Amino acid sequence: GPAVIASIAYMDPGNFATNIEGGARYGYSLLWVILAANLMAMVIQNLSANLGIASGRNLPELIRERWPRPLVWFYWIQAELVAMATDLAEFLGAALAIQLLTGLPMFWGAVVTGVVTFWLLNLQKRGTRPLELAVGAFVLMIGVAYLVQVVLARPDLAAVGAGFVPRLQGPGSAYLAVGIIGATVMPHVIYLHSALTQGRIQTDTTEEKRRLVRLNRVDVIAAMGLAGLINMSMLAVAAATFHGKNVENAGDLTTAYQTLTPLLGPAASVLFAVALLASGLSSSAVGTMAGDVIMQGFMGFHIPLWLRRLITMLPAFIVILLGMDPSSVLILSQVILCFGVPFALVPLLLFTARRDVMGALVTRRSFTVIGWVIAVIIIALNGYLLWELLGG
Ligand SMILES: CCCCCCCC/C=C/CCCCCCCC(=O)OC[C@H](O)CO
Ligand SMILES: CCCCCCCC/C=C\CCCCCCCC(=O)OC[C@H](O)CO
Ligand SMILES: CCCCCCCC/C=C\CCCCCCCC(=O)OC[C@H](O)CO
Ligand SMILES: CCCCCCCC/C=C\CCCCCCCC(=O)OC[C@H](O)CO
Ligand SMILES: CCCCCCCC/C=C\CCCCCCCC(=O)OC[C@H](O)CO
Ligand SMILES: [Cl-]
Ligand code: NA
Repeated sequence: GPAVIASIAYMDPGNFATNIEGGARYGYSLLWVILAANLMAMVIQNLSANLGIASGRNLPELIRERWPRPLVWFYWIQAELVAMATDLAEFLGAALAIQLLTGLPMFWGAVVTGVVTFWLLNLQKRGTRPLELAVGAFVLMIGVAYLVQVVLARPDLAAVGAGFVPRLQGPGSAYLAVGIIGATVMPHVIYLHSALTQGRIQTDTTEEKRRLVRLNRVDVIAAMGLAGLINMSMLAVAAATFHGKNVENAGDLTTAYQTLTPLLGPAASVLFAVALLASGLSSSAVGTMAGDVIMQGFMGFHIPLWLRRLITMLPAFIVILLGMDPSSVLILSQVILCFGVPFALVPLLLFTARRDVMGALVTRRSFTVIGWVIAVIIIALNGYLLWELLGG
């Protein structure tokens, strides 16, 4: 199931942190970012899936086989830094949820998260299917809980409507908008989606290829449509809960359960932390898997899976020992992810426009143009953020 295993990446602790902080701090004014980032991810992941189906190779493999050696090395290094920033929010997200449930310190929440992840990687595919369905049950129901709560919260509809008009509000709004974009336009999934779809054809025919393109387009847009509604609901619920009210630590993930207290009652604290834990544990295991596939595609070899798991844990323990706020680091990691998006888009936009790669499945010129517009917008947002964080 290519869409379902990677689907948890669109509901990782990074999405929780950016949705809650965005609503509590900036009200409904960033709803247009979630809508834009979700629409971009529809185009981008469609192209990524169409690359694996049409060519039979994933994006890192094609970069390795077609581009000069130093450019490939640069692309592996930046994708490796994307994998670490992706794992930091997910690993620390599960570690934070351990604290919300047991009260353990973050260091001990990370140790438990460390033991579970190490134990989770050794398991086979048949033993993880009950766990993958279980985490899907927790996260989906919490998502549906926000879809229902956004109605019951009675949000100010004048503010909700104005939030869909693209507007920024200070240098801090650009920082969180970039974090929202990276939390939905995830570069590691841009490389991963082309590998999930490679090797799903039956008789190598163009007719079988177009069919998998049609079927994937239906599944991606439907799943992205659901995740987008959940993300906007969670931000809108967080806005109706905390924005304007003078609540201490409003937007932090330790108090995010209060968004569902009128609906779930005293159970809201546990049901949010369990969903945050299942979100962080599964997406961290998926990312470690994806990080292995991406390295094998770029370099033709990999490091042992236990070594990759151990390396990506170090920035999580260091952040804990520095006393940094976990919700802050979750947001920052999503910001770093959004900076690796243009690097992923450039080969994706070039390869899906070539006939010697796609065959009869060359992307229509209009969507290639839409793809380059998306790349330019994200480059400019990353340039406006970098500029405002330096000076002026
Ligand atoms: C369904 C999930 C969609 C999520 C998309 C992003 C959030 C924007 C949606 C707002 C709908 C809220 C409707 C709640 C009712 C509107 C309030 C109203 O019209 O008056 C009711 C009155 O206050 C009672 O007495
Ligand atoms: C085809 C798949 C669906 C798209 C995938 C994402 C999932 C749903 C996203 C948004 C729902 C519609 C929200 C669009 C914004 C409606 C509010 C609006 O535009 O009117 C407000 C007015 O303009 C203020 O002045
Ligand atoms: C002035 C501020 C910027 C101005 C506005 C942004 C324009 C620059 C952004 C992208 C360039 C478009 C890249 C065009 C490269 C595609 C053409 C091409 O070479 O075809 C691809 C083929 O598939 C490969 O072999
Ligand atoms: C800036 C926000 C932009 C929002 C824009 C929303 C419209 C995108 C809707 C569906 C994705 C369409 C799929 C992307 C293009 C793939 C279809 C295609 O061209 O496929 C050709 C070939 O026949 C097969 O490989
Ligand atoms: C949701 C989209 C909002 C729409 C406004 C956003 C602006 C995006 C830029 C271009 C749109 C795509 C149109 C690209 C037209 C030039 C490329 C093209 O398609 O030329 C081939 C054509 O078939 C020869 O007849
Ligand atoms: Cl307001
Ligand atoms: Na926190």
